[PDB]
Amino acid sequence: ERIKDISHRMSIGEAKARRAKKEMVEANLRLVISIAKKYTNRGLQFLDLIQ
DNA sequence: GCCATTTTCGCGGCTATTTTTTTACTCCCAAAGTTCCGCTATCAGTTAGTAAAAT
Repeated sequence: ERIKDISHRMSIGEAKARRAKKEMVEANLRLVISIAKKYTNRGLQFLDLIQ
């Protein structure tokens, strides 16, 4: 019972942190693009710089 | 649901001989793996010397 409770609490915490981190990343994708716009034509393509 | 019209896809001669191209750009630090010089030590090859043999 105790290990099951600990596992459920840990899984919930990791899921919540992962969701929040995903929200932040999806919000700032546009900042990533704005930064990567300035390093084109240096051997890498635009999408590689974005990733 | 067939009849026509618009959209891709692939093609357009053979041999020679003369000749390179070119934009775009942080830094620092600590930690880790690699190299370059120097020394050692062993083995194998080469060479000098001397005895053994033959004339």
